Amino acid sequence: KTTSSALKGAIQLGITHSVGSLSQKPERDVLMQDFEVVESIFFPSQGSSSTPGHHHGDFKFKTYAPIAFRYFREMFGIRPDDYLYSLCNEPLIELSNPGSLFYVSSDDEFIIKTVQHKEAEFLQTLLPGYFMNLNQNMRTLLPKFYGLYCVQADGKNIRIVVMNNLLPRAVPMHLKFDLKGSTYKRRASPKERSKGVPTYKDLDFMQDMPEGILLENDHYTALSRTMQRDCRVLQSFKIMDYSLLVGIHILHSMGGIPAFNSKGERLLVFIGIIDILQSYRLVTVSVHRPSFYADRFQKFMCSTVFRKS
Amino acid sequence: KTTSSALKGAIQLGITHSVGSLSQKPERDVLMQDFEVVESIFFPSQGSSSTPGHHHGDFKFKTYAPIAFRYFREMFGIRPDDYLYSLCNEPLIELSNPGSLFYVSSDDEFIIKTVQHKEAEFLQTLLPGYFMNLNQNMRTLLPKFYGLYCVQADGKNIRIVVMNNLLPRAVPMHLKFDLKGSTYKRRASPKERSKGVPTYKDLDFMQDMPEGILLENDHYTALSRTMQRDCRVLQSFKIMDYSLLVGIHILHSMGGIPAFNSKGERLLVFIGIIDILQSYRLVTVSVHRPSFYADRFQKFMCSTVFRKS
Repeated sequence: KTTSSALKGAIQLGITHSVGSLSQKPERDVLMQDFEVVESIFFPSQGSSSTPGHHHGDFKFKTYAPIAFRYFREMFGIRPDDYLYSLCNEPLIELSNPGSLFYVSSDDEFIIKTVQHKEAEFLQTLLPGYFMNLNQNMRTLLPKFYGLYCVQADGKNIRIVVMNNLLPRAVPMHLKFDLKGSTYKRRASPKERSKGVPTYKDLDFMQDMPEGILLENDHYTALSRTMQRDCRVLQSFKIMDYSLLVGIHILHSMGGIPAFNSKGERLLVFIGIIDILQSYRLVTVSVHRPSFYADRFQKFMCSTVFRKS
Repeated sequence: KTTSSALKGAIQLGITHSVGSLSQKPERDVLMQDFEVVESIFFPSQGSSSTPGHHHGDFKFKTYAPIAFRYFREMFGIRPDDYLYSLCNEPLIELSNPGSLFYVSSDDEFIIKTVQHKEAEFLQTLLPGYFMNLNQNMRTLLPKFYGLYCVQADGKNIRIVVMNNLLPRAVPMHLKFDLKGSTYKRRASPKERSKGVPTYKDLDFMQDMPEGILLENDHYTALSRTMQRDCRVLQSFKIMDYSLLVGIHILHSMGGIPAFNSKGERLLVFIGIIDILQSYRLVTVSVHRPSFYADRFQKFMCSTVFRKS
């Protein structure tokens, strides 16, 4: 009945039906064909035989690449009931991150961004490439996409993507940093510093934390190799301007990453590459630019931000 | 110096260089881009700096989707040195199977068929779909493709594919059957019956072996499920007229399949779907035909050819 909560409900309604029915059909493998599908389903306010009930205001629900996401979800270990529950059965909490409404699952596991038709279309083209990545680099840092959907509310189209909340309220985040390996204007806006645990940027990290984050020689090795891979993918996709988001938690489930500190403390660190849906279509930056971006990015992360012994 | 052995040597020469150099570069994951690549390398008779020596007669060697095959090979567990050895370092033995020269590795592990430009191009389009299959149905029955290459000898183009010899001399094949789930002219040609262990066809199996091959209830289950998958893929590819090739060995490494016999004997059975590169381009059979083919094929195999208890 609120302007936006109007939508929260289509979302909750829609995903419940969509995935609802999928779980009844039997599981098969995913074919190429599957990435290019869009299934649609009409929710009338009076309700139908399939799509019954309401009080939110007449909508159509579009689901993209259902089987692919089913499969991605599995690969990510997100059992359907948990998906459905966390998302459909527990009030969606809105958020104001600086057009583009963001949301969280009541349980903080799932961020839900809206996206512009461009990004959405783009991501649809990422799918197969994404599949090849998941099945080769099981520890990939990329976003975890659990679903892509669209809501037709009266006139226009709201496109949402559903994904992982890299740092959920559950573990208390002592530090948050957001990195690109560039420097310009790469400082926390005064507004942002006037916040609890703020998200700092590259220069901030470089003054505030010159010792950099130290790393057990094994762990280092891994991370390094994974980013080198993720960066290769990202690049191949003519993608840039994405950041390594890093969550440092000091200790003054244990599935983060063990690092020692600038001083001598123990820390459990959480990271993920984020903001990945911005690509330039060849079919204005130079050909070699993304490689440049990923090189710089990778080299930065593994030579400053993270180091060994 | 023979008309064909002329080629055996380009093949042996070529693969040695191609894959030779690949093993020196470091291994990375495979991107979509990788399926659509063709690397070429010129072998002059006098020899170059790269491509030295000869006595076979001036050729160009084309390698398709190098990284993809490297990766497929790995997935199939075919260590490069073994690949190179079995194929490049041990005389290629020709064969006359009923245009289209076939070959075997001296060690019987690798069949090497020539193929028409069509099939070759077609297969290049199968690649990504094939990748998705390997990474989801690890026990797939399909051909195992280890490589696709072309030789330019004087005027024209010889395209070879390199793949697995489903039944290598190593295990003695007491029976060979070749099945489609159709019936017409699906009898062994008199010529073929006048052979050692002949390859019989559908009707042959149905008279000669009405009890059908019996199967430990677990094993049955698997096979069944795998074919149901393979058939789904095959179909999605608008592919038909492929046969389940089945090798029965009675016992009057043990990595075949355990089955009991028409009477009461123990057998170790070897199978594979074969002849897969024949597809009809939509971009004259009906849309629904391949589904029909795969349905019939699957149902046949699992209701006659193979059964439980």
